[PDB]
Amino acid sequence: AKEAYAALLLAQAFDGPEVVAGAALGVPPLEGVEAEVENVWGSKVPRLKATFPDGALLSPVGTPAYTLEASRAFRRYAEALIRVANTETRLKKIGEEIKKTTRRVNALEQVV
Amino acid sequence: DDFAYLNARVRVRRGTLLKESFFQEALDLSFADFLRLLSETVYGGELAGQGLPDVDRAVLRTQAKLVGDLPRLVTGEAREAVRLLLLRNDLHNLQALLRAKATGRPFEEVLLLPGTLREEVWRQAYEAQDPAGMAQVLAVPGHPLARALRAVLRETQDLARVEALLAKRFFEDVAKAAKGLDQPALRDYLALEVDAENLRTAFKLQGSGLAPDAFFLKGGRFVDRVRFARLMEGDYAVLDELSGTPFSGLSGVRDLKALERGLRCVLLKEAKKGVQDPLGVGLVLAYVKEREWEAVRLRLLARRAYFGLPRAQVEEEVVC
Amino acid sequence: MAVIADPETAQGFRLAGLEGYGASSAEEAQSLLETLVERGGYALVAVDEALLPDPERAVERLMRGRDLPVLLPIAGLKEAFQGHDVEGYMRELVRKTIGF
Repeated sequence: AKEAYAALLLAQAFDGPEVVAGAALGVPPLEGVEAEVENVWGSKVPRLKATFPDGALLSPVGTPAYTLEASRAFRRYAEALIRVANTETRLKKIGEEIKKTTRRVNALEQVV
Repeated sequence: DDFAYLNARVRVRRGTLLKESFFQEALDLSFADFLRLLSETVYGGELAGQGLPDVDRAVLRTQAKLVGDLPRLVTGEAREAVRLLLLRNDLHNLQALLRAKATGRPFEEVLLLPGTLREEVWRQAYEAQDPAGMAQVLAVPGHPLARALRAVLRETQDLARVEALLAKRFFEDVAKAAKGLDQPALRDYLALEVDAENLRTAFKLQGSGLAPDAFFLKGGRFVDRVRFARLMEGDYAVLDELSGTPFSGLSGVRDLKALERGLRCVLLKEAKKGVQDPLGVGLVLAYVKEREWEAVRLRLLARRAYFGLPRAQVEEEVVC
Repeated sequence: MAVIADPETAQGFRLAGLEGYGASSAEEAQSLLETLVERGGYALVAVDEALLPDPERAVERLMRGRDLPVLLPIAGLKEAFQGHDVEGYMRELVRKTIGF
């Protein structure tokens, strides 16, 4: 992704600007949060995945080349950035639980 | 028409076209060291801080006076060819202005490139109502796109179509206008640019499924409607029929990155013939385009140096 | 939805979606944090290693039980990133859960 990110400046040093002007808001760029319920103890907690369309071509016709190639990286970015957004948050939550459970374990196990 | 002034200037400026070993050197002289290197060369008078963004700006101003000048004189044949160059940078601005104006982005993040209309005129054009009003701003200093846009606006004033037609139409208009300038060298570069443009459109839009003519732009040579169709619907074999042309280098390459790379080399080589034509347009093409290609290389190498990236990955990417 | 890194690198974001913002205008980003929550239609916010994705307390002070984007690790740009990859995984497991 970053390959093209800096490469696409070829003379596009300020036609990034142009291209975002000329082409953007042409594949969905905001909204698509699905709040999810899953096992949550005590006073409840939501998790979620926010996925909705987000990366391809949207410019009219060919227009510059680096544009198209760069926007293609978003396909590979956006999408991927979602997986870690949704696994890494699950991971830490279930972590707490894991701990919190062992907490009671302790009290019960050697207090009561 | 004027080659008196014109030629004498062109000969001096070519004297500061960096030595090949410079371009080798910058690769291995780190970002600080790069900053020194640029500053000791002619672009250096615009080393205005010291950092990567500073390189980009130094290039803009250094080119602005050195290339942006030729249309700024009179309107001989060469100036007309160059006018097309300034027009391409404008065109990019013009597309941005159309989507920006309709979708509520301010003028302010549009940053003008060197242009045939003055900035305050541009400011007035953005501020000048509908695309008709905008076009009306454009028509005043002498501009074939102004009328071209106006003709498009009678047929529809739906933005997306206006964009679609804006690229398509500007280059259809240029093609005929350029064809009347009446001597082989200018015609030859123009024709080769057509082949290349058709080739890139077909590659990039592949699988959008339409007819070759649905996206074909006139001027053909070795890149024709049949080839356009075959690839755009999907098939590489098109690239194997471009052997037996000056664009021989597509027959051992297949990707888009490599595609632009090869194409860029051929056009440079083609540009290199014109030192046997100091009173032909051959010399102006070679010099002006060369100053741009120098610019490409300075800027990439600036980035490479800034970010410390793998050497073998970028060294090729400024070499033919 | 939203992210931040330097402007100079940010642009890429700015192409398809990622209606990002600068990230060298604050070395606290709290400023941005709140601004982000003004609309709150962005369920995703992530940051470089420029800051650090360890003092989340800003978020806790603002959301205060209204889980809104977990700040995620990016990293300024690759130049190596895989070394501290297998590390970022291990760095987590010991201080979470149990120490080995």
